[PDB]
Amino acid sequence: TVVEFEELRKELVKRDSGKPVEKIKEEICTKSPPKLIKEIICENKTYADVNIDRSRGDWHVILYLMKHGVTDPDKILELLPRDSKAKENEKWNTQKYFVITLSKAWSVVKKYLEA
DNA sequence: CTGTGCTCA
Repeated sequence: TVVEFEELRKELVKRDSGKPVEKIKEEICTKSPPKLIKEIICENKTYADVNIDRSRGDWHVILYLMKHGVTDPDKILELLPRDSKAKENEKWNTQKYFVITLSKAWSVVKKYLEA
C-alpha cells in the first residue's frame, strides 16, 4: 500500500505546478468554468450543491485538478470534505483509500493527455 | 483494484 503511494505520489509531484494550495482555489475561482466544478472549489459545499454522491463529487474534482497540472497528495487529501473518511478517519484507513482513488483518477487523466 | 467513480455503449 504505502510503497505504491510513494511511486504514485512521485508522479503527481513531478506533474505538480509547485504552487501551494492557496493558489489553486484562487486561480480556479477567478476563471469562468462550469458552476459544478467552480462552486465546489469556491464554496464550503462538496456534493449537496449538485446533489451528487460524495464519492463522485470527489472523483470529478480530483480529475479536474490533474488536468490543471496542480495534482499533489497534500492538496488532494486536504480539499476533501468533512463527509469523507479520507480525513475524518471514521474507521476505514485513509492510506489505502488514497492509493485506490488516486491510482484510478490519475490513470484516467494521464492516458487522456498522453502523446 | 481493500468503499465505487468516466466515455462515444
